[PDB]
Amino acid sequence: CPAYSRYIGC
Amino acid sequence: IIGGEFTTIENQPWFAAIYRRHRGGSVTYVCGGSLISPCWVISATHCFIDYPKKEDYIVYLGRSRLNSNTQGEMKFEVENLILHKDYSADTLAYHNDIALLKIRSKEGRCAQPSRTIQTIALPSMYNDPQFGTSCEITGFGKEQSTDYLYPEQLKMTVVKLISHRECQQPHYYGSEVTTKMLCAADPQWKTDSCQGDSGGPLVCSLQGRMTLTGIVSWGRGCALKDKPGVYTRVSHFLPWIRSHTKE
Repeated sequence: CPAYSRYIGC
Repeated sequence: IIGGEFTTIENQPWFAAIYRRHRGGSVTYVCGGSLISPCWVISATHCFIDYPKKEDYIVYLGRSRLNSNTQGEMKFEVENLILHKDYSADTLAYHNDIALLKIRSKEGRCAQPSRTIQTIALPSMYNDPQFGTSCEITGFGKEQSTDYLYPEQLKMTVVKLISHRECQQPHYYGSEVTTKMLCAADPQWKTDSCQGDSGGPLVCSLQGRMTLTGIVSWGRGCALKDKPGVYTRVSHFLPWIRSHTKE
């Protein structure tokens, strides 16, 4: 999980 | 989607809603995607990297609401789940964030165009529109960075493509935006994609055609000054795509 993810999972 | 407007599937009929079923039987939303041919939906690899079994996924087309049914929607299984081999998640961003799903209904069909379901054209290889061009994004993502809930109704908004040079500025993203990515943001920083819009389409008019120019990948915050949404530059992946789509 990158700090700037826009993924629900993160 | 930060700012923008509530919409319905008819104004974005290529938009695919991707869900995952858990061990219990409980089903939750994963990411957006886009219908690029009747049997094929394109999305982002990071949506699936944690749980890569294709069996656990369901794709809806024709769907305007997150947790309820839309008249005209069609449900699909995933017959092939293709993650990009060079995918990687860095400290801040994702690389080669692109994925393909071959969809099959339990009755063996690919999607059938209707008032609420249409395909979106791919661009020509390496052909992207001018910086400052206005594009459309769509999704069930948060309406604010700080929210805990997701909207029940589909939304969309308009953003403008940003130059790489601008994008590579240190007060922007600096080095972390590469040529295989596109940036897009609001000129006043009021609208953006957000958490849960991931895998979704960036659609721009190119020549005269509405084309899939990006796939929602990453950004810091949402609608945050000097931090654009970042998207996978579709025009750079036509070989990767065509290899898998020809079956």
